[PDB]
Amino acid sequence: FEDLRVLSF
Amino acid sequence: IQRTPKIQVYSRHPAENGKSNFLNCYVSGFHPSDIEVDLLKNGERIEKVEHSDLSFSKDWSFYLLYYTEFTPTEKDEYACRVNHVTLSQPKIVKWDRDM
Amino acid sequence: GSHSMRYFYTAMSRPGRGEPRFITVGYVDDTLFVRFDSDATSPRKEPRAPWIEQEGPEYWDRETQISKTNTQTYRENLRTALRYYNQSEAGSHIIQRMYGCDVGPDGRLLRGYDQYAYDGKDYIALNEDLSSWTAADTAAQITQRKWEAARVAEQDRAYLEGLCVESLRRYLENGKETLQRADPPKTHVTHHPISDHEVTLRCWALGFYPAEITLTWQRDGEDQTQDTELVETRPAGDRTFQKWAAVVVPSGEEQRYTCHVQHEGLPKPLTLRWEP
Repeated sequence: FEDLRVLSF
Repeated sequence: IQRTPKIQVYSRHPAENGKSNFLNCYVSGFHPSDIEVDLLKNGERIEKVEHSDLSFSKDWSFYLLYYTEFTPTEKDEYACRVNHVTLSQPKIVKWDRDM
Repeated sequence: GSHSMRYFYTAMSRPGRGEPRFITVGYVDDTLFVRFDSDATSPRKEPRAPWIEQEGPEYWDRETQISKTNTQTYRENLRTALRYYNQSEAGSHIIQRMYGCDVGPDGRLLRGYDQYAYDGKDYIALNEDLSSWTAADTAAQITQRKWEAARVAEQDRAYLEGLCVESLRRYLENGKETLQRADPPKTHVTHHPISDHEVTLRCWALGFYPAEITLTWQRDGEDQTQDTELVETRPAGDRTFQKWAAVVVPSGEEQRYTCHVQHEGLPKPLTLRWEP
């Protein structure tokens, strides 16, 4: 299962 | 900074003349990811060669497996031809059943 | 034994040839189990191993959505990196990510990872403490300050200690007949003269899984590291791996050399010789 949290550089 | 591919050409099982097998060309340790790989039978390009899903190692370098079903013989010569931005001309590595 | 789960992202700009391509591959040890490719007609996470196929439609929807969102985020990341390195819009660039976790035989966390690269060089990485970052340079320090203000490390630590470990426990059980089966190497030693007074002894290991193996030559029991030719471990294409190690020895002295093989699939390490 991937981590669903995302924030760009 | 760019890394030139390592190349190995070999069979899935130890070669036996007349018995069906797979001819593999493993390209690894390269960067960037674009690469051109051909499998050759007596200097000619083998059609419909398949490849693995592009992946990369711990050091960020990429690797791919190119492969085709084949029946080795004493006389038929096999090789792999690789091109990449780090190479000024395509590199040909011959298949040696002992390597 | 011990196991890993890893996701690998590649985002590669291609000026003049459309928008940047985004690919994800997921592995358990040396087994690919999922893939996503933004260039597909219907971009979606696809199963690549039978034990993940059994996952319901809610799994595929969640996994596909994460990757579709990542395609857009990583196109933004590529524009940000171009700006932080003062680069022109003309060249092709690549961002890579590798994240996941290692677990021991008891299923507990050994360590987690969340690493990023730009053009094949380190950019930013979560430290082993799962609470601080190593930025490679002043460009990556900008992302570090942004991620510190947003408490990204704390979120990564929760994922790595929780869902990462739990999904690896689930996958290892559902795929136990393959993922937890170590196939030992089939071995043999070949002999090839190189001159009238020297010969090559090549020790082969074929058909093994996982890729991890140790192949060494000894002369009377002493390691021959600097005089051994090794090839990189290579995939056979049927899940298994191959490797060989070769030494050049005096003709008539072949029986002084032993090839030593260690692999998880073997009941005991092997000690082999050339069999004339």
